[PDB]
Amino acid sequence: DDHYELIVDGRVYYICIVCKRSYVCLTSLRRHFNIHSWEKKYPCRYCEKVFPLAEYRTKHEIHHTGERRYQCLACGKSFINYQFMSSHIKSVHSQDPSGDSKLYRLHPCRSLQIRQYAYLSD
DNA sequence: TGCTTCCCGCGAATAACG
DNA sequence: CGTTATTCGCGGGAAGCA
Ligand SMILES: [Cl-]
Ligand SMILES: [Zn+2]
Ligand SMILES: [Zn+2]
Ligand SMILES: [Zn+2]
Repeated sequence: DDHYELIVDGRVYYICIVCKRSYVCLTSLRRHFNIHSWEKKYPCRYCEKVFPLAEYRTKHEIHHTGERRYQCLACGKSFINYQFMSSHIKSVHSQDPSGDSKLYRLHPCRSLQIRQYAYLSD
């Protein structure tokens, strides 16, 4: 295909034939390989930019709307992504949101049309 | 060296198939 | 049309960048 398989200790890795990156999941290799082949394009709906992964485009479009989905539950401040939220909580509140810490709320995305995870609304 | 974007295992949502 | 196949949102560490 666009990969070969490597097997060590009875565990299978899928290896990208172009850059030789390894993947535990074949769907991950397929997702990655678009970067090489560009057989699918994900163009921004607000500007001319085009991305090789759907999620890169989504994260990018959020910047166009200015929606702040990530909210610190200690002081209420909201942030556009996980990284700014995490940086805030570690720096201002001296706490780590990783694991399940319940230190932040991820609101559903309302400023554009993306797939909605049920767990975000209740 | 602090933003900024990328990366990939995981699995819920949904499209494609029957 | 219920069943499987596919897509891609999410965490949170890594890498890129000026
Ligand atoms: Cl908002
Ligand atoms: Zn590759
Ligand atoms: Zn854009
Ligand atoms: Zn806060």
